[PDB]
Parts: sequence; structure tokens; C-alpha cells
Amino acid sequence: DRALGQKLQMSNLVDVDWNSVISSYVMQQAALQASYKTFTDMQGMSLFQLNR
Amino acid sequence: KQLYKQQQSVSGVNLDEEYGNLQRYQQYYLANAQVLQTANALFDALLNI
Repeated sequence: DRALGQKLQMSNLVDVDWNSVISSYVMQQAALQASYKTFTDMQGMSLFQLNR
Repeated sequence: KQLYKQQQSVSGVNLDEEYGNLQRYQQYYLANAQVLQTANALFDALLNI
């Protein structure tokens, strides 16, 4: 029983908390694709608009 | 990064106003060109005599 308690405390010190990590994982995924879209599109339109 | 951004604002280069100015000075150039054309026409009018 003491060993079970100990490994519980170990866990505590090291958490996947799967749900939090994957929720923030999806958030960051959306943010990533958004930032890349920003770069490509904005840079793009401005180039050939300005060159002309 | 922040101070570099600041500095670039002054000493940096950006293409938009550059090509706008290209148009602008080309127009100035053509203006002087037609001025020269007029300079021709007046003298020719003299020569007719």
C-alpha cells in the first residue's frame, strides 16, 4: 500500500493529463496553420500588387 | 529584435514607395522631354523667315 501511494505521488510529479495536452495541441495546430496562412497570402498579394 | 526593428524603420528599404517614386521621376523626365520639344518648335518658327 505504501508503494502504491508512492507511485501515485510520482505520477503527480509527472503528468500527461492527456486531455489538457491534446486540447492545447489542437489549439496550437490551428494557430500554426493560421500563422502560415498569414505569411503566404499577405506576402503574396502584396508582391505582385506592388510590382505592378 | 525590438531595437533592430526601430532602426530599420529609418535606414530600412521598402519596395512600394520605391516603385511609386520610379513612376514619379519617370513622369518628371517626360515633362522635361516635352519642354525640349517646345524649345525645338520655337526655334523652327524663327527659322521659317
